[PDB]
Amino acid sequence: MAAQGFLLIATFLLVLMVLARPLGSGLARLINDIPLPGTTGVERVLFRALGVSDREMNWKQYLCAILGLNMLGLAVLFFMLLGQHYLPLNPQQLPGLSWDLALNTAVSFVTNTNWQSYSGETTLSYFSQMAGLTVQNFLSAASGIAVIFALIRAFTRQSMSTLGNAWVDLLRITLWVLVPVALLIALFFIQQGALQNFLPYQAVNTVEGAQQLLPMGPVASQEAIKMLGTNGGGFFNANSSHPFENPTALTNFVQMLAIFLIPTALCFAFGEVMGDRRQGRMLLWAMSVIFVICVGVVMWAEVQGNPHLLALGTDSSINMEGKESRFGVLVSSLFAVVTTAASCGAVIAMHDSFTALGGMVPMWLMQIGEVVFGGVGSGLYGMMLFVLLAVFIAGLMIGRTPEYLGKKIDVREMKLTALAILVTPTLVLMGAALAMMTDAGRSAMLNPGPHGFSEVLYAVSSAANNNGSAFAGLSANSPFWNCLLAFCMFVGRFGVIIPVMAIAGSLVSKKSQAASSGTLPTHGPLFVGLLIGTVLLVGALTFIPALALGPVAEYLS
Amino acid sequence: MSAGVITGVLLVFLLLGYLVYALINAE
Amino acid sequence: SGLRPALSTFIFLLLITGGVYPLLTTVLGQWWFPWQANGSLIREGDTVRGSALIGQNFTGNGYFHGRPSATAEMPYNPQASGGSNLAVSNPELDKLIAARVAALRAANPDASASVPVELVTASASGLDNNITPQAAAWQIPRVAKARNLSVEQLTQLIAKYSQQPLVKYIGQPVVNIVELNLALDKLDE
Amino acid sequence: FEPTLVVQALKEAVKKLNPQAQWRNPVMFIVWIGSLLTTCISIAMASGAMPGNALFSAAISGWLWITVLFANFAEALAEGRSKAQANSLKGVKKTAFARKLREPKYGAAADKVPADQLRKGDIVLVEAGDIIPCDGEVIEGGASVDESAITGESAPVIRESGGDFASVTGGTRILSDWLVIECSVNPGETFLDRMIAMVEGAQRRKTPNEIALTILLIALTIVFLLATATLWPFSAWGGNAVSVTVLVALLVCLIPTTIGGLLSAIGVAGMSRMLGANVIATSGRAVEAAGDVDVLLLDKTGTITLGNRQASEFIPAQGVDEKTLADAAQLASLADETPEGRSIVILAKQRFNLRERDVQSLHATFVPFTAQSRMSGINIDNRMIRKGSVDAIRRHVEANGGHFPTDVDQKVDQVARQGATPLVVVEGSRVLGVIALKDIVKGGIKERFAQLRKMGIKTVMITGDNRLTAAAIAAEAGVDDFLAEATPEAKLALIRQYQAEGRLVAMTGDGTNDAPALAQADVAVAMNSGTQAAKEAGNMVDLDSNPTKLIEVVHIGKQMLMTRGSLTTFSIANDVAKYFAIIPAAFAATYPQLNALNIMCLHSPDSAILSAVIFNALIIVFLIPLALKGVSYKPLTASAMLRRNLWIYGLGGLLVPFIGIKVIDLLLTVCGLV
Ligand SMILES: [K+]
Repeated sequence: MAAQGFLLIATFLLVLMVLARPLGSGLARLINDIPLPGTTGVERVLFRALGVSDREMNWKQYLCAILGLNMLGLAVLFFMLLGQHYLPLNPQQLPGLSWDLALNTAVSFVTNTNWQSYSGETTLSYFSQMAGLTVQNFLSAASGIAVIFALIRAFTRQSMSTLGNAWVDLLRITLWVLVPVALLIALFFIQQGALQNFLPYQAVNTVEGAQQLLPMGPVASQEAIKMLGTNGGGFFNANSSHPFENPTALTNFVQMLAIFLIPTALCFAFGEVMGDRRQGRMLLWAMSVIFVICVGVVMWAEVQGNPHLLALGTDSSINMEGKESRFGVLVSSLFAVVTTAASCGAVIAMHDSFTALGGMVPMWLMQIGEVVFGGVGSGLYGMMLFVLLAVFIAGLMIGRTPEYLGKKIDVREMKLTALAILVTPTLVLMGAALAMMTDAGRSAMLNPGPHGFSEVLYAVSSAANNNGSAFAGLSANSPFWNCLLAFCMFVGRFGVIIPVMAIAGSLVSKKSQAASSGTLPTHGPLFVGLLIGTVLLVGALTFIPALALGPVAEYLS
Repeated sequence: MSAGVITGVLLVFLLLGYLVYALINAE
Repeated sequence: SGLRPALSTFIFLLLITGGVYPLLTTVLGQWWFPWQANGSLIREGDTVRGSALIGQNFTGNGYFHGRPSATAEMPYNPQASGGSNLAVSNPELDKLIAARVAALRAANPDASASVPVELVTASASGLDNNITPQAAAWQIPRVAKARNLSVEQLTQLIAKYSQQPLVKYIGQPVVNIVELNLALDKLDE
Repeated sequence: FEPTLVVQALKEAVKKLNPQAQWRNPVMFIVWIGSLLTTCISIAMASGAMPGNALFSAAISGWLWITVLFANFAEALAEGRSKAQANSLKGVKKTAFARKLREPKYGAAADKVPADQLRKGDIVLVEAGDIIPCDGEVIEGGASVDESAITGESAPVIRESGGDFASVTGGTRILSDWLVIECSVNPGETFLDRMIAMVEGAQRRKTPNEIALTILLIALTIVFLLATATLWPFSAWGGNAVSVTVLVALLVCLIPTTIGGLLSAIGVAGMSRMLGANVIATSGRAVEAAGDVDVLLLDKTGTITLGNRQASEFIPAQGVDEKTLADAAQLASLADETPEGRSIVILAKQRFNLRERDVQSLHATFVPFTAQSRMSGINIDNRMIRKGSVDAIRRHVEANGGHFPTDVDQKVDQVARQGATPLVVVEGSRVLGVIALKDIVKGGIKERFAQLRKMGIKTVMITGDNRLTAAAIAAEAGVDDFLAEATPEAKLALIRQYQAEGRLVAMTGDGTNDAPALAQADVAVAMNSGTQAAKEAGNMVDLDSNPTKLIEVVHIGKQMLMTRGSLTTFSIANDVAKYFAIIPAAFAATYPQLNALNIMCLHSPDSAILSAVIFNALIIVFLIPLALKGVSYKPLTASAMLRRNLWIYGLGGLLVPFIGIKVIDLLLTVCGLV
């Protein structure tokens, strides 16, 4: 299996680089405001109709467009989930949400995360499922790419004051990248047997005397959206292990490619726009080293598995409690690192029921800041804040001034990256601090001992870091959790995007300079060993007491 | 719910009310 | 600012991604894949016997027992779609495993002493239709005793319904159960 | 190493910091909070409290108050005395007692009055030799004053009554005669208080490297505040809690005081380095800025002069033989004491060498420098051999009817436009010739500025001296630009010009007019020929008095940043590795199965903290010898200088807490205190 474990990652990274290579060539047109060669004036039909005048925007005007989109993107969704009963295509007569669970998911779907604290097929009703979710992941993914495009444009431009047009970005990204590529994947799921219809709930006369009701709905159209846009909120409660969403192992390997289909190609587009490709080919290189290590730990931590299983008289100690036999043990091990290093939120294997080491590493790779091949948009500027830190301490420890991509980096451009990196490990030691004090948050656990502490910690670590992966033993339908996470997901996102647009605002008016004795070559793996020794370090400085009281205490006991 | 419980929380909030104010400025 | 370009773009993306996109999948779904997109149901005549994806509850002695389910109201309840979220360090899981261990030994007296882990441990989705062939081969002698059938046709029947993946390591060799227990029942006559 | 009179005078400033005025040092203030409320626990522990071991928490409290008292001892030694702004420039105004006349006419009742009562519009008398008490205009008399306070020149300037040239300024020194003046402005608006209040409160700008790691002073504590102060809600659920005496001490051990004391550790290091270059420094900030200065400013008077403002090759003349002419130049310099007369005596031994003439064997009435005629002179013969300026003698030439030839003015067309100060000598009523006194420069001066421009540094020369004087010397000094005839307020607006550009500026001057420009400057270099006001206002003082020796200052400052980045890689990897030494040992109260994380075989969670604080106390101490005794640099590229720095000091940053805690925990075991 060790060769099968080695082949599984090495097949996965190799096919990923082949698919993401031309996609990085494609997005480089969109960064430079160069229209795609398929449709050029076809766009100009639409911007006349929408009144989007292709006018340039500074960061204060740019940031209030995205935040204006997301708040407006919530106000429709916050009204749909209340008046869900008044909306068509409901196969049952399902009432609308309670207002706390209305508020939590209305935050959750705008905010690239989709913390589901319910069951969709029991509660959602095919129209807030359709026109409140599938329309919203296509925003939140594009709302991430609109940020990181305004970050890359802040590096390649010289002494301007503008960052493109916001509304032109979002229409190019959705209608030419997010829509048609997800259309090709959604047709692929049905070929292997996913579910996509508008039928009402068909009952089943079983082969035994019992019965069961089957759920239906527009699932396979939604299913290719969230795996592309790193969004994770599936139709069902088994939101990727359910067979209607992932019926074959071949649909799994496309889904795993889908979670890094965009946020790897953004690194290729990063190297192409900035001239030298090696700036991306170290940035790609600095995430795989954390990735390949953190997968092979979890694959080893499941071949070990529970020793109590073989003690009770089973065949082997291989943990198949919280997994799916339709998929592999190693393949559930690969996905659980993939779906938690990449801010996605999909679940093929109930992470609460892993081993102790197998649950620490997904809990680790969120708390790092969601950098290691992270979320669509939110991974790459989540990385580029750490890049502006490891460059910053490097010039601080040589003596000269920091200078990255030719531009000098001053104090105002460094207070902000000290702010944004001190948000997503601030909230998870304020949210988890707030829950573990009170009797509201402690009442919703499932298991005693130090592992039940992780069920509180993994939730807020999947809230401020905007993942959406759930232990789901945590009964999070109480109004305390539904108000805690909705505050932890709003600030953990828009307390990052706002200081990015202040970072990406300030790097535009500056100008690149020549090489010097202060300019490090920011490529080459003699510098990557400084980045990973910083990206892993801020997660180590903030969470080793948070984790040794969690799954490490489970592991030793 | 006591002065040996909640008043330690108010102190640590004040240090973040201090350190962040020390981080916004080059005082 | 905050007017016709700012508002109508969000309206237009609503009209695409909820208007165009799900029905464009739905129209292209039935036009190309009519059986899967409707649900991949199995209907003997007009008797909906469940899909080839879900798995019913199988407590019959002359059937294959699937993986234990542990959904909300009852095992294999597609109104729940949850999973047994019990920790490894939870002793209450060790109660529930020890139930399923001793239940299978009394149910499978002529089988091996060890038990394959898939039959005793639950599934993540709660609706796992599938087990490995090695576990399916372990519960041969109970079923062949009940249905009064021979092994070499039964292993021929299991290999008939053994969905292997495209490569070795993408998944596992997979045995469907609902198609297997229906064809077992049609083989009775 | 410093004299103890300097050292012990600074600990009084240390103990005054300890109230709520250390909140501007963000790391050590949090150390002060824990050290405050470890004593609040321990004093309440001995009186009555739930914990029992007071001797434990006492030594917890003890070394922290040693640490704050040390880290403020290091900083007050290093920072300064950097804004010891104006004492001697201020102390003149407190000693500004002045005689005044009770009646506006000359020959009135006089009384020496201190400077408080000298309000606007007061009849005040200035006799010769004294200074000017306040601003205003001269109403009676005529005299020559020296305006070195406002212009920085040792040249006497005219000051008459009844004219445009009457606006006196309070602070300058009178030389020749009496003057009756009257105060035109209110007290507090006088030019001294226009200069005192402009020097004091003028704020230094911190260097961007200094600003940089003060963020990582804070960007590590905000991590370490949260990861400690949330254990008590993370452990109290998990059975027993962690006690407050641990968690307050656990908060303070992890706080990066290693990079907290780094600001002073580079401060006192270069402070010891500048003494080797014959340079007294007074600020640790001022040492590090020397490796970054791109524009440095000069005063051409005092620094580029030598206080001389005097020369000649010989004496030009118009058809007049030089022999009795230059002998009269000796005669026109016998009675004078100023070196301007003495250089003419040195000119007398250049060519004609007729020095052998005693002062009183010649029997001449020594005419002092007047103010009505504005000339000195001597009467040995029947003739009057008078010495004076150009235009003052132009009164005396017309006073005796004759007219001097215009070629004498054509000498002035050459003397002034060489940048010299002219002098005319007249025997009787007959003009002899023009004596030209120009500046001389110190030494090998152009060879320094040639090096100084090739180190990427501009060179601007600033004065209140004339343009036509300064333009020739600007060509004779190799400087880039020159601004002449400038007020001292214009020097700050020039430094505020270049510090608007984000650039570090190094003023070098001598006079009290330069004391504003020595305030807002970064490397403010004083001069020993300069006054005791500018030495106070100066952030750094030469001992050998060469203004061009910023080159040795930069080659020390560039050594400092090479050693500064070396100390960071130690200290920025010290406190990160300190974090792994203390956190796993601080868990055994909560879960007993976390004993396996006690890597260094430590005795108790109480044991490791006592070793940590003492490790956190030695390490601020040991930086200063690690900045001095043991010091390293070698010029490299951008890349491998980091690679050279991570092997030597970065890998050393990991071991020292893992080494140091295992040492101190055994000294708490072999002696066995607790
Ligand atoms: K993020």
